[PDB]
Parts: sequence; C-alpha cells; structure tokens
Amino acid sequence: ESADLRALAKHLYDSYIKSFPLTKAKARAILTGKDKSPFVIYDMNSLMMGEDKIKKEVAIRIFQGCQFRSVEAVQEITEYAKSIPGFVNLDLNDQVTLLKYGVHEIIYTMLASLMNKDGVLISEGQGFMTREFLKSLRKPFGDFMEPKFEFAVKFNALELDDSDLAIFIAVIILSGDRPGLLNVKPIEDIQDNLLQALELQLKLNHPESSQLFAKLLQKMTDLRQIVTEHVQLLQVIKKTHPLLQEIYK
Amino acid sequence: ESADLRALAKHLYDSYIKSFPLTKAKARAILTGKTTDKSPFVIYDMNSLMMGEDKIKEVAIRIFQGCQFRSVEAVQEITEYAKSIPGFVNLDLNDQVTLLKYGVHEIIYTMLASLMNKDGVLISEGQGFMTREFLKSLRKPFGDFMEPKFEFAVKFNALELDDSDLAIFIAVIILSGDRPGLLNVKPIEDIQDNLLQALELQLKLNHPESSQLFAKLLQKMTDLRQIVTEHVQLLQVIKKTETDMSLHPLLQEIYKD
Repeated sequence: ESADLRALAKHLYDSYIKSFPLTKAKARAILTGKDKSPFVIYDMNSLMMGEDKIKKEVAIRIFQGCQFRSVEAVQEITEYAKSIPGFVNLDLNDQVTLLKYGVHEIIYTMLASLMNKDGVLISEGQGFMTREFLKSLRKPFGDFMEPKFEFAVKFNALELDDSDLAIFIAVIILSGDRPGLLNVKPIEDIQDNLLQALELQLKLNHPESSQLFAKLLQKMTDLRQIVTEHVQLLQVIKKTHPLLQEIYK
Repeated sequence: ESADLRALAKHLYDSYIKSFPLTKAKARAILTGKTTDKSPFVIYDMNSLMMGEDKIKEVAIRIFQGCQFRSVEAVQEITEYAKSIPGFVNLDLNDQVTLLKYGVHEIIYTMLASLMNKDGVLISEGQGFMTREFLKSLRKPFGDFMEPKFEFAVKFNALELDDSDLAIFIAVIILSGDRPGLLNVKPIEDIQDNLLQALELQLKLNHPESSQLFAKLLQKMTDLRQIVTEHVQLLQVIKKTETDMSLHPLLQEIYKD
C-alpha cells in the first residue's frame, strides 16, 4: 500500500531528524548560506585561532578528531537504526553485525551533506575546514579526506534531501550480505520494504529525475570502495592515553 | 513522560547484553544448576587448581594477574557500554576519560557480584568456579584481596536485581557529576538525572513489591566506593612486597587518582 510505504518514509525521516543534530538542509544553509558564518580554517594560523576561539602535532590531532567525530556518529546512527521497523526484532548478533559493517558507509554518506567542493563543515557547523588545508597536511594525512571529497561532489549532484537520505541510510544498514549474519531472511525482507519506500519516495520527491533510484543504488559501490580505501589508509597510520585509545579501538 | 524513560531503559539493556558476554542471567543459570552442559569445574585447592588449568611461579601471583587481565578486559567492555549511554560520547573527551577512570572499578565490582555466591566466584567466562575459601587461603597479602568483594556481593545480591536493572544502575555510576577533575559537571548531571529517573521507573515496574529498592540500591554505591578504596590500598601493598609483579598500564593509569 503506497500508504504503508508513505508511513515508513515519514517515520524514518522523523527518526533521522531526532537522531542527527546537523542535517543536510541545515548544513546546506550554512554552506550557501542563510545564520552566523562558520569559522573558516584555511591554514595553520586559522586553526590555532579557531581552536582558541572554538572547540602535539597538528596533522595527528585533526585525524584524531575525525575519529572522535566518527565515534559520535556511530551512536547517532546506532540510535537511528533502532527506530527502523523490524531492526530491534532481529537477532542481537545480527544487529551488531549490521551496524559494525554499515556505519562507515553511512558516516561518509552523511558527511557529503557537510561537504562542498572546497571544504567541509566541522564542530556541528561552527567551523568550515578547507579542502585545500586538509590536502596540505603532511603524509599520510594529506590524502584521508580527498576520496570523501570526490565522492561527495558526485553524490551531492543527486541533490538528495534529508527525507531521501533517511531511507537510503536505512537500506544500507539492512544489507543481507554483511559477513557473519545468522539470519539473512528477515534482513532482506525489511530491506525490500525499505527499497520500495525509497523508490516511491524519490518518484514523488524528484519526479523529473529519471532513474534517480538506480543512480543512488549505484553510489553504494562508490561508498564501499571509499570505506575499503580508508581501512587501508588506517593500517598505514598504524605505522605512524591507554583508555582514550580504548574508546576509539 | 515515563514512555521516554522506558525507551532509554530498553536501549541500555540491549547495549548491555551486546557489551557484556557473561550476563547475570547466564551466571545464575551456571551457579544454580540449571545445567548439564553449563557446569563449572571447581577449584577449591592447589590440586584442583592444577586440574583446572587442564580443562579451562607462585599461585597467589598467578591468580592475581589473571584477575587483573580479566579486569583489563572488563575495562574494555564497560568502555564499550559507556559509549552507548545517550549523551556520553558527546561530552568533553577529557571528562569522558575521567568518568571511566573513576567509574570502572565500581562497575567491575557491581558486575562481579553477578558471578558470586557466598561459596565462590565464577571464572573464565563461567567455565570454572573458584571457591571463596581457597581465595581466602592464599598467602598474605593476597588472601584477603577478594573477601570484601564477596561480602559486598552477598549483600548486593540480596537485592535480586536482574540484568535490565543493572544496565541502568551501571549507567548511573558512570555518569557521576561529583567525580574529581571534571570540566563540565552540568551536562553530566543532566544525563544522570535522566538515568536516575529511568532507574526509578525500571525498579518500580520490574519490582512492584520491592519497597524503596531504589534508595537501597543507591545506598549500595557507598559500599562500592569503599571496596574500591580498600582495593587501591591493598594494591599499593602488593606492588611493594612483589617488585616482580607487573600491573597493566591501563590499571596503573586508572589507580593514579
């Protein structure tokens, strides 16, 4: 019943809005942008001044922060997943499994919302870090962001919005291919529903955008590549406080 | 609204099950004999201790190290759980470190009671059971190292809490505003306020008969603190008597105060 679907969509959206503080509309507005400009971090002095005004070696602290941020996001995402109908009824191991392998894909999805071709919003919108400043950092820290920027420019050309992204995100989480899943069938049963809901959503929200659905699903490919590429970079950083380390694992 | 507090209770219980492999429900099933496949090997003496190693350098020292490596793991499990507490992850990163630093031993001894009866304590993910008397036998200063924990457990287990209750209790312990050296007390207190309210409701619904369970549970926090202090004291003794015993940096970091 397109109406069963319409309800799923709305619910996921409302859950999305509750779960994630900085949304795409909000991010867009600040980028474009509607109120107070964000503090702009375009080099080392700006960074130093930024930090004195707002919330060791520089390159490392920025790479670590990106971690604190990804940990935050894991919890937001994890809370969002629990709003997805069916999710909490799956085998607990499988919920853990679904999150474990899906979070990074969703982090980069959502981080596109905060990126344009020149920088990326940070500190929940208070700062803006330039692409060129991040690219400047000494190796291997000059490269970590750059594949996210190239994905984000492509992904943002879809001009998806928050209501679309809410459903896409849920589709990701419910991937029945994740390794180690105990009971794939309810996962795919839900995803299949999420897919119908996303498909109908994009037909109604972008009636002019031919095969947007398919195009968005094709981007999943780009996302996995990015994540795979990042764990690869990460092992290399493993070649560069006990308790704080435990937090980021 | 109560409804929110219930949502939060369920979320925490769920994380707790995910974060902690040996729940109280599993430990009691092993302890009470709801088992044919779940039965533990019992160590009540040196001889039995040796047989135990078979199917699971002085003894006392060994037993103590194992206890510290298990504690180091538990630090990890609790840290994992901690990240699940709504708001925790958002707090200043230094405060997050502080709350864990001062919370983890309290939590450790809370969750240990789960694994204890008056006779002894489960070990090795519950495949073994080390009697209280054996642990008491050990050469000084180790002989007394567990005893205060047993005494607390015997008393705390008298509350008959289950995993869904401890999940919230533990949360409350972590999000303590009073902890020393905290940068932003307010955002911590607000979270604890919630958790306390979640806890109160949870005990009311789960234990409708149990009058003032909430207060009695909160009072227990007092004996927890004291266990931790005595333990810290005993550790300073052991580090001095045994110059050849190594204490994990994590734990050494935590004991710094």
